[PDB]
Amino acid sequence: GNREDRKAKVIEVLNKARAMELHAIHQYMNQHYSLDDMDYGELAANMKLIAIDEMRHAENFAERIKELGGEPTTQKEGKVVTGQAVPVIYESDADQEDATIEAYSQFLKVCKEQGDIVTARLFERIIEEEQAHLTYYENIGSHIKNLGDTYLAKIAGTPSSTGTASKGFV
Amino acid sequence: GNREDRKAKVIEVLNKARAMELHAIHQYMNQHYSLDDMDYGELAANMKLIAIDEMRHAENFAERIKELGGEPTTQKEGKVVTGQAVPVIYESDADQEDATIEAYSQFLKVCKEQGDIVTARLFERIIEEEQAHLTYYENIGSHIKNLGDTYLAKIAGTPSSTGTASKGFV
Amino acid sequence: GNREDRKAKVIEVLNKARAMELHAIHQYMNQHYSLDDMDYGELAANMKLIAIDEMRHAENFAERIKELGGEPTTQKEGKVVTGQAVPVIYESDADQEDATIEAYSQFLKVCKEQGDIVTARLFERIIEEEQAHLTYYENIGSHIKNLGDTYLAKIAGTPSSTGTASKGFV
Amino acid sequence: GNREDRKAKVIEVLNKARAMELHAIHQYMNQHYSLDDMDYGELAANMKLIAIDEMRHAENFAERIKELGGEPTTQKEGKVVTGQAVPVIYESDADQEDATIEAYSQFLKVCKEQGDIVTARLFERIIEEEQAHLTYYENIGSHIKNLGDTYLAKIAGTPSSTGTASKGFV
Amino acid sequence: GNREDRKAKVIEVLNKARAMELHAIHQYMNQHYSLDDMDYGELAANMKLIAIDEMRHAENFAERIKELGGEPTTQKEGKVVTGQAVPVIYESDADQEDATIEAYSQFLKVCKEQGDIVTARLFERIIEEEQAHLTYYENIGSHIKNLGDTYLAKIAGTPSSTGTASKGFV
Amino acid sequence: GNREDRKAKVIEVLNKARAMELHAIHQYMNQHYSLDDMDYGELAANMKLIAIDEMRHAENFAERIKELGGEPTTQKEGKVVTGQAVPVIYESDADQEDATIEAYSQFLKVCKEQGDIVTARLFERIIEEEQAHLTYYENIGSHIKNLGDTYLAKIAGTPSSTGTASKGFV
Ligand code: FEC
Ligand code: FEC
Ligand code: FEC
Ligand SMILES: [Fe+3]
Ligand SMILES: [Fe+3]
Ligand SMILES: [Fe+3]
Ligand SMILES: [Fe+3]
Ligand SMILES: [Fe+3]
Ligand SMILES: [Fe+3]
Repeated sequence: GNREDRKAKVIEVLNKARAMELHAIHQYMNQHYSLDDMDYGELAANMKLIAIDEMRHAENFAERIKELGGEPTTQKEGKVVTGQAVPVIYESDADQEDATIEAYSQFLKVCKEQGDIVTARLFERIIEEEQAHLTYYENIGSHIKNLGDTYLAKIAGTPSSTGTASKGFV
Repeated sequence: GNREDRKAKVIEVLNKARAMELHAIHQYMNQHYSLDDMDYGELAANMKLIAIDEMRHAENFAERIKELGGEPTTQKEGKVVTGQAVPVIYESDADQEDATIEAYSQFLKVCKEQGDIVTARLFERIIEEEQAHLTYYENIGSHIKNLGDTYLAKIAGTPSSTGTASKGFV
Repeated sequence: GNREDRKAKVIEVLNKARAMELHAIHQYMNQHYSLDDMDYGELAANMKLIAIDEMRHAENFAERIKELGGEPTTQKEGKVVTGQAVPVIYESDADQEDATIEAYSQFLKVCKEQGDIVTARLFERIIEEEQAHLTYYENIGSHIKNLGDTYLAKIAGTPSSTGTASKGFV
Repeated sequence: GNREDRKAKVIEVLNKARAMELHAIHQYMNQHYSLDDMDYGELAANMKLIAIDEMRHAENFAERIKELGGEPTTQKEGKVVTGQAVPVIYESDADQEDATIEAYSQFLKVCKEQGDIVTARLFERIIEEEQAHLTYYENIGSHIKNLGDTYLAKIAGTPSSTGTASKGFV
Repeated sequence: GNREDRKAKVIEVLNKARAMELHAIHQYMNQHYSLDDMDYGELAANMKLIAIDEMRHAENFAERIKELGGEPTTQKEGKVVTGQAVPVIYESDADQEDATIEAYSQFLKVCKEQGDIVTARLFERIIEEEQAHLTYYENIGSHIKNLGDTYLAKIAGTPSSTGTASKGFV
Repeated sequence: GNREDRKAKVIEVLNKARAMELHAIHQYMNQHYSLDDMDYGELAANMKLIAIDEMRHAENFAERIKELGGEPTTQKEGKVVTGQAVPVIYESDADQEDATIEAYSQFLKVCKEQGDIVTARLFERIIEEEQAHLTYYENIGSHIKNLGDTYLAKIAGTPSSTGTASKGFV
């Protein structure tokens, strides 16, 4: 394809990935609100920190799309599942991070095929972070399934802070 | 009304307010990508910083909804408009902050009528921030209208940094 | 109503609120002695710390009553229940904080109707603290119900210190 | 008496003393509110600091009672006198601290007779503090009676702070 | 009412409140010149410091009026009374702070009825400061009435400094 | 004239000057509110700092009048002009500072003629500050008239802080 076709194909998968990140942000923050509500502080905090990673992803995809002359999507991909119990949160999140790694690997190939090394490197870096999220999710789901209440007793009442408050406008 | 009644009614205006915040996060960040693309750094920076204020809003609303036994919504209210020109960006955002304020004040009244001092207090606080945001967009909107390209020449190539990067999981 | 009228009516709800705080100080400290006796240190510590918040409440109420020309009551409202078991302690206290909040909100309305913005403000502030207290007791109540003895095993033998001792006269 | 009878007799006088302390706390704080209201800062502050000493007493008696297998009273002993003038505050407080020392000395003897050295040492220590309160009260009542207005002119407008605010829950 | 309507009505009570603050600045400073002339330093100092609080009030009101599209008034409400004797100074100022509070509370109600949460919040804040001022003047008024010249003898020749001088242009 | 006549003539021009300063304070603060509203921060800030200089003047005149046995006026001299545009603010302020220097020089002569060296030195010092204000005003009015929008583009969005907040009573 010519210069314009190669950017358009790339912009396509970038918006595809962006949509997945927009879903993850809403999905992982939804669970954080429950975890926090359940007073599982350490779980609540790390869930929020992973959501903020996905925020950075959505932000990085957007910027790349702009460099390519495209418009970054505002629609999330899929529906958000609410009211999940602690066990189901980690099983579903693990499944999602695995699916996302899978999808992103396929987008990375499209980038290579359109001869776009900068976008490909973006996907490589963000895939490595996705892997770290997947490991985390798998570990927690394991301790929950294999140890139940004894494990959660240690999480009960733990601190949920994610640090100093977000530098905002006001 | 009864207990469950009062709570339900307040959860409802909180979810409306929250849906409004979800929209503003996406609307504002879309403009930030544009402003960052045009290389108006300081404009891009402040836009992003107000979006992060709106994210905190959404969060505070979701936390109060959880306290009332409700489910925090995940759907934004309204459509995000893309491709806006710089002057339209500040004319639309002023209108939105003003509409939001008008709305929140209506929600606030419902909280007083439903006997919920804690939620009304949250609305009062967030409305003053919204006022800080409205003042900001009117001012910029104002400089662009009176000074046009002379003002922009001053913003062109300014730093776009919002400070240290996102404290996340990785 | 007239001046003396408005003041009298507000002094009245303040003395009711204050009597409610006197009860809670005694009720909560009684449970603290129990919790400290069973050697659930962290539970005993936080219980005592909330009682001290209730003491500050009583104080603030008495100071406002004095400002209005009234006499701060010295009688608690209701009877202190002793011998409660750990789960009853957190089920009863949640109910009390919730009832208190319901009450204070009623008192607040009287202050607005009597044109007393300063007293209404004091009620607003103390109601948010009461909400912090209600959230606390529901959480603990929640951990005990879901996790039972596994949770307690984690609290057994923890420090009971509330920090430095009482700054006093001697 | 046997082991149980000796603890019960001790618990009796301990609850007796506790009831006196619960009265003193309400009585001395009542006067503090007046002193503060009268803008006699140094008098107001020291009255509050002595009330907090009595709080510690009520707390120490309670803990000892628990160690003995008893239930710490929640009822104060006697009625609280309100609206006393500056002179009458110090004359009555002196009389009360003297009566309390007298009573406590008699409880101490009961402790010795029940062969309870730990409770006896508690009373000895708390009696020494009561003496310090009595001296203070006597001194102020003396300066008031012997010097009146000139003495109080120096107290007018003095600071009433008792230090940094009480470590609480919120 | 409509937009322009709600704003106009609030601008009106703000300009009344502001005119009241302009009066108090002049009234209070006039007394400060007197008190400074009689060499009651501490009295002169605090009077000036409350006037500066009233200046901040006028400022905050003018800033909110500007936010509503209005013009901040420049005329004080009422006449400044000169030559007052020390006791009249504190009897009149107590009455004024009390009248002001009564007024502001009325203005506040108008803001609620006009749906203006930000202006009502400003009134709420300034009314608590006015209460701090009212408490001050009653206390001093009180010391002068109970203690007369003995109190003044204590103030005579005290420092009149309000701290570092006015950060200005030169 | 005799001792009393010389103080009275001096007090006359001192109240005359004081009245001018009371006008300047209201006039310069009025413009500050507009400049701030226009988001011309550096202009807004310096206008406020010059108003505070005029406050010090009004304060110094008052104190001198008191030393002379007089009563310091509470009436401003003239009417305040509102709603001026940026250009007209600086042209009028320049004219006012020039007129004030002119008037004050004439009052200074009256002081010399009444043989009052202390009041004369006051006028000399305050005249030197007036000169600094006049220079400032002239410079800004020059840049506005000669360079317009390009100059103001640099002022747009600048900080308006005048430093740490005014040491007040509360
Ligand atoms: C809460 C919450 C939501 C709502 C989720 C929900 O469903 O409730 C929420 C929603 C979003 C959404 C959409 C986006 C995506 C924007 C877009 O691309 O359209 C989105 C995007 C971002 N957020 Fe976000 N958020 N958010 C925080 C909280 C929330 N945020 C906190 C706190 C921080 C503070 C981070 C820090 O200071 O380090 C924070 C930071 C960011 C950054 C900045 C990252 C960086 O510069 O490195 C970006 C970009
Ligand atoms: C105010 C007020 C009242 C109500 C009196 C009234 O009649 O208005 C008031 C009432 C009580 C009453 C009952 C008790 C007795 C509890 C019981 O044994 O049932 C009672 C008991 C305690 N108070 Fe209390 N209070 N109180 C403070 C203020 C007030 N307090 C402030 C402030 C501090 C802060 C002290 C500090 O941080 O150093 C503080 C601390 C304590 C401690 C902690 C001592 C320690 O650990 O060394 C105990 C125990
Ligand atoms: C705002 C505002 C107004 C209302 C104007 C308007 O028209 O809106 C306003 C009005 C007045 C008026 C009359 C006077 C004259 C009093 C008289 O002589 O009757 C008047 C007088 C004074 N002000 Fe004033 N003000 N004002 C501030 C703000 C405002 N002030 C801020 C802020 C500071 C803080 C200064 C600092 O901390 O360094 C401050 C300080 C002073 C000092 C203290 C100077 C010194 O001790 O060196 C004097 C005297
Ligand atoms: Fe991820
Ligand atoms: Fe906003
Ligand atoms: Fe509470
Ligand atoms: Fe004592
Ligand atoms: Fe005041
Ligand atoms: Fe000047």
